[PDB]
Amino acid sequence: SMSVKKPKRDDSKDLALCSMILTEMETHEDAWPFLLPVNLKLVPGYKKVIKKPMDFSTIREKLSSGQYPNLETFALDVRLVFDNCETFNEDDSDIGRAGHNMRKYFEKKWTDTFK
Repeated sequence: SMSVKKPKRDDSKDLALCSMILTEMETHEDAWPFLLPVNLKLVPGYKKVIKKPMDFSTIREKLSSGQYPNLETFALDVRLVFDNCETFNEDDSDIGRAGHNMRKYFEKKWTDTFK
């Protein structure tokens, strides 16, 4: 509350560390469904169904241009990528499997870097 603060957690490396995680997600062999925005002209149903499209290249541009206020807003966009994937793709599909794999990969790196 006013003039009452928990001890200050060092957040000065968070930007660099989120960048590193994102590089690791970009270079994973199962990243290919997620590297670029879904083409809304060429994928019927996407535009109407997926209210907030998100992809690694959009996260990278937001990250590089100071559009994440803190590391939690960064995590919320990464998770959005996978939540969108689960919304639109059957679990038993190459893309559906890719999303589950990448979400696992991300959640481990997140825990190990920050928790």
